[PDB]
Amino acid sequence: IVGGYTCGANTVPYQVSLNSGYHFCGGSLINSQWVVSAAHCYKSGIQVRLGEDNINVVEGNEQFISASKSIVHPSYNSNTLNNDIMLIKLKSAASLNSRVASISLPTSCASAGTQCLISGWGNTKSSGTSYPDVLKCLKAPILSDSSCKSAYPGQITSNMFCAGYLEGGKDSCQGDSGGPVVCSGKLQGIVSWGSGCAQKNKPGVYTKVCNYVSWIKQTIASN
Ligand SMILES: CCOC(=O)[C@H](CCCNC(=N)N)NC(=O)c1ccccc1
Ligand SMILES: N=C(N)NCCC[C@@H](NC(=O)c1ccccc1)C(=O)O
Ligand SMILES: NC(=[NH2+])NCCC[C@H](N)C(=O)O
Ligand SMILES: [Ca+2]
Ligand SMILES: [Cl-]
Ligand SMILES: [Cl-]
Ligand SMILES: [Cl-]
Repeated sequence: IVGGYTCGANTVPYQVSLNSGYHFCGGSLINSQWVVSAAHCYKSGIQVRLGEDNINVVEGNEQFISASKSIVHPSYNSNTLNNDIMLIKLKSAASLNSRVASISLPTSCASAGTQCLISGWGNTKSSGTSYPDVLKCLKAPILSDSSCKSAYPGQITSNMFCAGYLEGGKDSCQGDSGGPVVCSGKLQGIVSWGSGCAQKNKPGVYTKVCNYVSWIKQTIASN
């Protein structure tokens, strides 16, 4: 996250970390057993870390649970990043508390102009590399499908939306992928892609979760 702020410890209770010996992606807890992340975050033997603030220090609110299933969208395209969504089933159910909770799925697509909260342990620098210990937070509005397509001609599918600032200065970045975009109390986005971070006319591009609600519910029911 570039141009964000320190969330505060366990102030994003749905924010998880996907660890393969190290943090490489975010994810969103949507119920006791299931996480939504980005398809491009797929890898074998994922450990899910919940109740994290400082991802490099044990603070005592963590739950560490192995992924038993990692299910990439059937039409995920690694080149276009179309359908950049994955479901992870937890080997056991997370314990509900003030610090570890699910975020609700959308019932509708949110409107351009709606404010969203974007969170993660990704790069905080648009030039060079700095990884924060503690979770960073950004407030960023959904941008018009029109200004998104203007920024990324020939690249924005109906499964993608832009959020942020056409002037740049605030964005998601490398290591935020799979993390939540939460608008009007609902999970509307997954951190997917962008050209650089926080650059002018180059806002973050997010998986449009409202298109996947029926696939998510069917996957959960079957598995
Ligand atoms: C695991 C690393 O992936 C990520 O977190 C990022 C997220 C990008 C956010 N960028 C914004 N401008 N908001 N994804 C990639 O890397 C990417 C690749 C190639 C091209 C673009 C992104
Ligand atoms: N399908 C199940 N077997 N579930 C058991 C729930 C146990 C546990 N978890 C939550 O209720 C929870 C829900 C959302 C987010 C985090 C936890 C509890 O009893 O604490
Ligand atoms: N527009 C915002 N995102 N405001 C929140 C920034 C952080 C908050 N003002 C604080 O003192 O910790
Ligand atoms: Ca920790
Ligand atoms: Cl709708
Ligand atoms: Cl629009
Ligand atoms: Cl176009």
